[PDB]
Amino acid sequence: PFTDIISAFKKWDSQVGCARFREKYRNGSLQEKCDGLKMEHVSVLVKGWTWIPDNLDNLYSCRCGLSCLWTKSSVLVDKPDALLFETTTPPLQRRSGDPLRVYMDLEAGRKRSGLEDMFISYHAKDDVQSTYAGALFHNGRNYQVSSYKNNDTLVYWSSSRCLPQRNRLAKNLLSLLPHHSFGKCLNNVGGPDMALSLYPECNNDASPRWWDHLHCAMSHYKFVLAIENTVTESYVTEKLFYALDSVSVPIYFGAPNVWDFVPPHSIIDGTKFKSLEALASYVKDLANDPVAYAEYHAWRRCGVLGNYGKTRAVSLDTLPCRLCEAVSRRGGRNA
Amino acid sequence: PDPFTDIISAFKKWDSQVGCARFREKYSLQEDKCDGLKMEHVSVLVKGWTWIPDNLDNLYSCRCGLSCLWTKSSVLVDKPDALLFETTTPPLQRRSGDPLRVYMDLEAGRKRSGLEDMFISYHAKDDVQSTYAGALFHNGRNYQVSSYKNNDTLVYWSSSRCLPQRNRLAKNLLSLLPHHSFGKCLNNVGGPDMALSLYPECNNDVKPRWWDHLHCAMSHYKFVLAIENTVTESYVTEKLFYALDSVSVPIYFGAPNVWDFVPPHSIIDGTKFKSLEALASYVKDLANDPVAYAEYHAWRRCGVLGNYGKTRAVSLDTLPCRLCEAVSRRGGRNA
Ligand SMILES: *[C@@H]1O[C@H](CO)[C@@H](O)[C@H](O)[C@H]1NC(C)=O
Repeated sequence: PFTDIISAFKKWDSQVGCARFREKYRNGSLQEKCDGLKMEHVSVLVKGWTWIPDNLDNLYSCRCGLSCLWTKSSVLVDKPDALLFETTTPPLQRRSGDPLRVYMDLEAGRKRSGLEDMFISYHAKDDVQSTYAGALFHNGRNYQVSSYKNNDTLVYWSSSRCLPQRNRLAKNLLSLLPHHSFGKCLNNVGGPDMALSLYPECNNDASPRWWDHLHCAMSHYKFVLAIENTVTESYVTEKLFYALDSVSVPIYFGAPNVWDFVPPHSIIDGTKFKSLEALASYVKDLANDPVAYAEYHAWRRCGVLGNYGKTRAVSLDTLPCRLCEAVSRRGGRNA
Repeated sequence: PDPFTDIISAFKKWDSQVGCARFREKYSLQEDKCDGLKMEHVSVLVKGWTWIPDNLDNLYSCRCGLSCLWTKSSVLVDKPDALLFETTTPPLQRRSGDPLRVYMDLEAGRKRSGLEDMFISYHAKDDVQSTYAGALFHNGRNYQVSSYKNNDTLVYWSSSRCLPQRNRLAKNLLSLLPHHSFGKCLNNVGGPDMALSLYPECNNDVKPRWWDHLHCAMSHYKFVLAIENTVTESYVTEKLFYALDSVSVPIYFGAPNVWDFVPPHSIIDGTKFKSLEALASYVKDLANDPVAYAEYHAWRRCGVLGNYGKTRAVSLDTLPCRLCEAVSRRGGRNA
């Protein structure tokens, strides 16, 4: 029933070793030359948004000598090459010589507005993909990662939009695993903001906010329960990725193609078990096996990312440049 | 002779009278082959620092299929390939199999510790360059850019570490130009914290920090005075770049090779005038000529960055990837 994560890493190094890991894991769902770029500089004005962060605003330097000015200020860009509308209605029509219309929605469904020339979603088969494996949204958080895992409680969970089926699965699974549930749904920790009470070191000096201490709180738990609000192709949100960011193993119920997005041996796919009891038994055995637990961090410690590298390459953090690149290939205002 | 205040009107007048085509007709940094990469994944642990921000921490996806895990947490990286020390003393010795020792200092002088295997500075001839033209350092700021320039007051300046030569230059120049001086040195606004008194819209809605409103305040002024604390080769700091970020023309006293870093016709180099009175006369004449003033923004509006693109390409924002690539070419721990 270990609590020292670094000791577990060392024991795994002694018994298994990264060389064995690399051989055992030496054996499409993501968007992957400087010949089509018609514009050496592209400007993007974020005209409408609901959540798009200010911390995306920048004059980025992209590949192929492309410059990309992304801003919400019409003074910085008064004649943009493209307008981005995130969950906002684009113009009804586009005449040639008007800026390109870009619509963006990362919620499940790939709901195009029908008034865009380009669509941004989480899916690779749309115009520009933006995955959730990024650091720019919710930037300015607490970055502490605990060196001690909880001895009794193994599972973290937080949900505040209590959906019937998700809550049903959560109740059934959490009845078999000692857990802390900090959200409004199925709370077993008491009040509404107990995460900062148990772990005062996770407080953000700048703030509060629900996300400023999420990673730090998760880092204390060996497992994080991650259940998406919608089961559909390529819809993998921060519920998984933040756990990977916080040295915690996610127990995942979500997109069927999740293994195209995550590193090898990094998550516990709940859909791959015959029963919830078998899942809980596996989790309880992992909580008492430091070597087998550290196998789930060997992807990070040994640098075997598998498909995770490609996933983070097309996240929100790189969205401006790639969007600018596409705008450059289309001629911008001359499309 | 128009003492203009509408910056966009000046932009449109310049567009009609001058145009981007005529502008394009009229007109050291580290640049970069994917085979020397001996490591497909590199980890960097920031072991010592004084100012390096937490929000640089991320698992970056870089060029040539390289992954780069940059963090301050020994839990995220317990066996780093490289240790970074920013203005802190590295280990006295390095044995093979130890992480590479990286020392970093962006202050003028390129002063090393003598105990590093890699040196990061602002200069291109050191191991890895990090210019000041980045957006990540003070990410949490106000992004409003004023559409109105001041009619009477033409120059913004702020300095609070009063250096003799800089203060003499500032006193002589600012006696000839209507100006607002907000720092402790040569204050003419009535005391400290006066910027938020004049421009309440520049408030950052997070705890109030000193840097939250510099760009927004500068956007109200046609010109920003930027005098470096040291005149030396390639030492161009944010005193210039923030003015470029807030649509204000900087009057620059600094590095002799500054024109290798900035866009064409983007700054006023004060050393290129016979006297400070001639400089003040040129600035006063420019403040009443909206077309000639907007020529100084044509670099941004027409997407002609010149050398500015490369400068931003090697700023702090891209430092993790570039450092990781350099470590990968050297073999990391096996050097
Ligand atoms: C301010 O602008 C007004 C209107 O253009 C003008 O009459 C006045 O002379 C200006 N004052 C200064 C100090 O520039």
